[PDB]
Amino acid sequence: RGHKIKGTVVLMRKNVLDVNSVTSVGGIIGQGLDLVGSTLDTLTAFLGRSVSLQLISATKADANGKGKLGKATFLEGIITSLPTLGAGQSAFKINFEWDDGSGIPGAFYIKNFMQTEFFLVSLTLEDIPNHGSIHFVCNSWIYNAKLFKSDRIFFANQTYLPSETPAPLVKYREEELHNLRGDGTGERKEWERIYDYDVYNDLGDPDKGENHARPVLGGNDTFPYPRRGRTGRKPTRKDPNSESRSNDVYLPRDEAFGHLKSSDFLTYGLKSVSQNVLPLLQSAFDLNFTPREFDSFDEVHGLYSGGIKLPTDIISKISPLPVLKEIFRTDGEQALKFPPPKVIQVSKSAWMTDEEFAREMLAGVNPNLIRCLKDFPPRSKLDSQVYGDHTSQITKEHLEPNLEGLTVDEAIQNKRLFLLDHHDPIMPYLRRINATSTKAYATRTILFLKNDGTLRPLAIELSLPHPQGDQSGAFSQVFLPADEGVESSIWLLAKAYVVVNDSCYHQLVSHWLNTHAVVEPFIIATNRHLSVVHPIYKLLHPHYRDTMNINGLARLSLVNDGGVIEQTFLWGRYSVEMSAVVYKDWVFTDQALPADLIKRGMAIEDPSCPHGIRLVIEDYPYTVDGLEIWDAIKTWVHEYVFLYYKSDDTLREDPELQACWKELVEVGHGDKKNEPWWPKMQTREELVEACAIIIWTASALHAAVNFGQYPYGGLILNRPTLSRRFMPEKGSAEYEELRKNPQKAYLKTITPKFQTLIDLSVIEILSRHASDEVYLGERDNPNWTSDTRALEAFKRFGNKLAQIENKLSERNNDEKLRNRCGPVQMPYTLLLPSSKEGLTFRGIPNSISI
Ligand SMILES: [Fe+2]
Repeated sequence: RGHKIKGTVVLMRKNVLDVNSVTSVGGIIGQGLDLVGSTLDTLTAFLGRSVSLQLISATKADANGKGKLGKATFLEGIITSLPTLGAGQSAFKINFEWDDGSGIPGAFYIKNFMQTEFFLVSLTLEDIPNHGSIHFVCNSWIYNAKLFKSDRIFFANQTYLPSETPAPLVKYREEELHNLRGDGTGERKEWERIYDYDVYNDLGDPDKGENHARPVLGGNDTFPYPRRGRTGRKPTRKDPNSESRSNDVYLPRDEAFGHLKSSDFLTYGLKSVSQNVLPLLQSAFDLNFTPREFDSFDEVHGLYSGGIKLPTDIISKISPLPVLKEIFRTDGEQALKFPPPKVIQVSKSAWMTDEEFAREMLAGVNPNLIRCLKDFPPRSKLDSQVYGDHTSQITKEHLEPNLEGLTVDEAIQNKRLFLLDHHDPIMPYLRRINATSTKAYATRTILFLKNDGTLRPLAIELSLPHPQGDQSGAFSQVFLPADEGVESSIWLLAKAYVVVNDSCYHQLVSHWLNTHAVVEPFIIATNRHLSVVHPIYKLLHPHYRDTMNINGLARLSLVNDGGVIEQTFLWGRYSVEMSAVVYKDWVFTDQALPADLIKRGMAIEDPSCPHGIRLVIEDYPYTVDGLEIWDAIKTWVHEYVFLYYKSDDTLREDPELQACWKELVEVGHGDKKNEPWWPKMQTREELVEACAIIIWTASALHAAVNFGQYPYGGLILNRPTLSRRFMPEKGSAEYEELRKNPQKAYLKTITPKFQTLIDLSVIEILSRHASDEVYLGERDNPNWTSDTRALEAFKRFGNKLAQIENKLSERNNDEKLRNRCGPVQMPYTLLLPSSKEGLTFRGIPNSISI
């Protein structure tokens, strides 16, 4: 019998997801009469000769082997309500002529004949033979059909390895993969979905002047770098090897996510801080309605209570900015306020303590760098310059004080000495950096694990390049802890010089290089080579949400020439170059949490222990909490991979996975293509490991290093971003100023008031979860596969994360674990998987989304 297949299309109109139309001011969303489509009839526009869908048979082919096409059919009618219809979603009825000749639909083509694009959410088919409903999850913007050569195609729910693809769909699956790759030529346009690679030749503006030029990162041995998404803009006129600047940076269309709520448009907020808030605030300082300099610590604390008095000239141009109404507290006229950072909510002065300084290396914004000291004195990895065939100038006489009464040899034996080494990355650039307004040191800090389980800083080494040349080693000075008099003020400054090194390393390497930059080539390789239908595509896809968008924004506004990072952080104009130098030492398999802990000497392998490793510092909150989430991720990945691959041979035989990984190594991270540590993709265990590392990187690692930025460093005093003065010398006038007024001396050493305001405004956005964040584990978008085994496995994953959330909260109430809270009384909640919106100090998103 000839029968009609009943379809329901769910879509979302442009107006409901677009920044320009959704900006009134934003407060409630997910709500409304869950904007049921029908009401307010722009919906009738979709109902004529506007939108056509054409079914493609999965089980029946034409003469040349491609699935049989049905008749192009138009949207018939509006569905007013459905039990699962969401906020902003509109539903349409469409009935397809099909018969028992053309078999089971497995894909469809769609054509939009309207002027305006819409976001296609889903197709659902209610069918004909002994067959359940067929679901299609689309989540894609559909532009006008005249813009494309072949029609937009979408496949059903069914997950298929290349060998498992229904014969009539084989050519459709390969053709879309081809269309996603492009041909490597052309300027990319907004409506396109073309994924390809380019180097970082994107950040400078050499047409504006030679001092605005920035070196090309990647594709050479001096500055290797991961690739980023190809945009295809015309080169600069002055330099052929650099790409010209634009106010719009292309990314493949479905990588840019819209939002139902105005305040969830965070990249928009960030861009507005660069383009609108930064030049306008800079005008208050280039005048005098704001004094240029903080004069006291009380003046810093006033940012959070009464705020900073600005004229209403600037205030009335900054307060009605679309997304920024949430993050900028405004009393009325004479104040820009900032929310109190968690670090000072219980105690204003606890950050100054040695124990908080030390604790923040284990549970702070950059909890990833500390190493156990294996030999003494600490050595440098630098080349022919002679302090690197020499050592640190910290001596054994320096480390014998008050606490445990051990010798240095004993304390190394018993694994009680630890190092935070910031000597090598900055050293080669120090002479250049100190020729600007910045004055910095290369630092080392040695820490002792006390009997009470907490860490204590024992000595700080400050090093400068050269009395008489670089071949002459390091000029080093050593500073010891002190709690009274001028010597305590010196020690606080020594601590600030370390933290200034740490903040810059954190921003550029721990955060930017190790999450953002390193992940982007994996997104490109995945889309280029794995069909949407591939199991591993589905495993990885939630972990890529909005990453290319925030990275494109970073290229424009954050990491560009004269952008926020160069103006705010210690390394200045060398910031991104130096991160390429650090990338020379990046190894993919050491990003796995257990490998990292082992590599830094913070754990030893031990099968007697809960995660197979024994920690050397038991109360190391980042690492003990991280290991629960790492193990949950790796278990999920293993269960999932082993649903699909029957043997290692079926993995070796998979052409999509093999081409993905070959292009990842040879092109995406192509400056490291000959490194021997890359997984070969010859074994299911190597696939598990690679996939776990990408998901850990995108989710927990980025969250751990990102979401504590405002809570710890919203007080500039605790995490200063640059230094401007060398240490006061014993008989100068600066030492007397330190004696008479140490707060003023502290303040004129660290980040000035202007750059403090920029820093705070940026890290307040960076530390916020949007309302519509999708978190690790439980959360996905929809009906993403019809494989009930995968659904069950994913549910087990969600359940384990909820169990881990309870265990983690319980550790926060344990009084024996002092590193979890500190004198600052800030329970470590950074690795708690779930969160509400805002500046919470918690929540692990699936992806790098901000
Ligand atoms: Fe980020």
